[PDB]
Amino acid sequence: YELTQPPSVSVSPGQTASITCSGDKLGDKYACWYQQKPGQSPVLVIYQDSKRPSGIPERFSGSNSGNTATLTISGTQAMDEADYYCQAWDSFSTFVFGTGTKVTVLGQPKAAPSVTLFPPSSEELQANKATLVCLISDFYPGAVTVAWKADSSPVKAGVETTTPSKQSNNKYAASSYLSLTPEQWKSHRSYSCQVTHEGSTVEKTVAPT
Amino acid sequence: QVQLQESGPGLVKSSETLSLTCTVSGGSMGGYYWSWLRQSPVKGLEWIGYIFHTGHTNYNPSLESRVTVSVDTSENQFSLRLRSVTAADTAVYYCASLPRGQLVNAFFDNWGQGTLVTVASASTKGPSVFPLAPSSKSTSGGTAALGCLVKDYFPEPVTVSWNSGALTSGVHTFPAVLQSSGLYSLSSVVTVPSSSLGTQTYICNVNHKPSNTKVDKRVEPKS
Repeated sequence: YELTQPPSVSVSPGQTASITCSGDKLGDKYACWYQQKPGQSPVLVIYQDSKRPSGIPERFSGSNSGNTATLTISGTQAMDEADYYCQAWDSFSTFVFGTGTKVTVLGQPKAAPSVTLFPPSSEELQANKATLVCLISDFYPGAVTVAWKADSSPVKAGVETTTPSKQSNNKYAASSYLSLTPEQWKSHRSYSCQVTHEGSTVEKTVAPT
Repeated sequence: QVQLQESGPGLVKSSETLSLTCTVSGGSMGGYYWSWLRQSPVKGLEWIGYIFHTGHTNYNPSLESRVTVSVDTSENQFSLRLRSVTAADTAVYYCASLPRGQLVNAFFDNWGQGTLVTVASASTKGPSVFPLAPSSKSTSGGTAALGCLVKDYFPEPVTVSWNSGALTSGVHTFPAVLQSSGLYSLSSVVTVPSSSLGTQTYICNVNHKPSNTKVDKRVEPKS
């Protein structure tokens, strides 16, 4: 039993967002909607087609006719950027959820990343391992380039880098780790982490001291 | 006034039975149906099955024959037993509530936090925490960054707090890397006024429930 929703929808702050769920029949049934933000559990926003529990703002509305159920967000604010799921049933298979819809708010000016470079901890070096930690935070959009340097030569091996994840700031965060042997770390004069965002690049550098 | 919370996250070996337990506080086991759901990519958001308080159960046709939902009214709990799991059963499991009465106008109000149940042939490994020390002195005065590195653990997740949750502003925990070894590793970093170094004690609290291991590392400046 398929409850289909558009996978993505974008609205500027103030615009009305319209998310629909489609499936047989379904007007003979009550539809309900759930909001879910990253790292959170779903939150009931609309139940029984149009009813809305206390606490949920007036701007959220719901309708249901024939093959279509519809969630409407009038005067969309930035805080309403989340995933939305329609839920109904078909007691031949009981409770079913929609495919989900990601609502985007747009705006959000470009933000330059903050870079912080941590050298291997002494207690880790004593454990015969080394790990350089490059932390990148508060940037938009989430598309960066991390390049390491041994003295002044690019490093190829030992580099692991996260895929940029949106924080609660609606800005992105990433982190790159460089794995080295202690004597490698003690060999070169300096190591560098270089983060390129759009056209601007930052380059932090650490050394054995 | 009802609040739900499922048992701690963990790893389940392939073909082993997954067992979860949701605890209800703020009411009695009556006046609600008690449901189990799960969420993941691929599977999307699906409903596993609910139980009454009488013992009456109802399962998802695709999942039943593998599902056993039980109820303990004596201790305000209800349990889920997913018999014979595989890697396709890896998801975040939620426990939720349904309003009593008719089931045609029923919905999922009141959800728990949800717990990450990972299914793999591997074994659980505790993390190794290392202090990412700040500088010693320079700023006159403003902002030094200190943190801790959670190294080589499995499976997800790892929670990180600071000073037992007393330090919240300036705190930033990063998502983990899935390393080549298949092990995870993350870093947490706080930005604090550098004048605080030497008078204020900074401790990162790293909790990894899948291995039942809590590690408090105290981060202090270099030389």
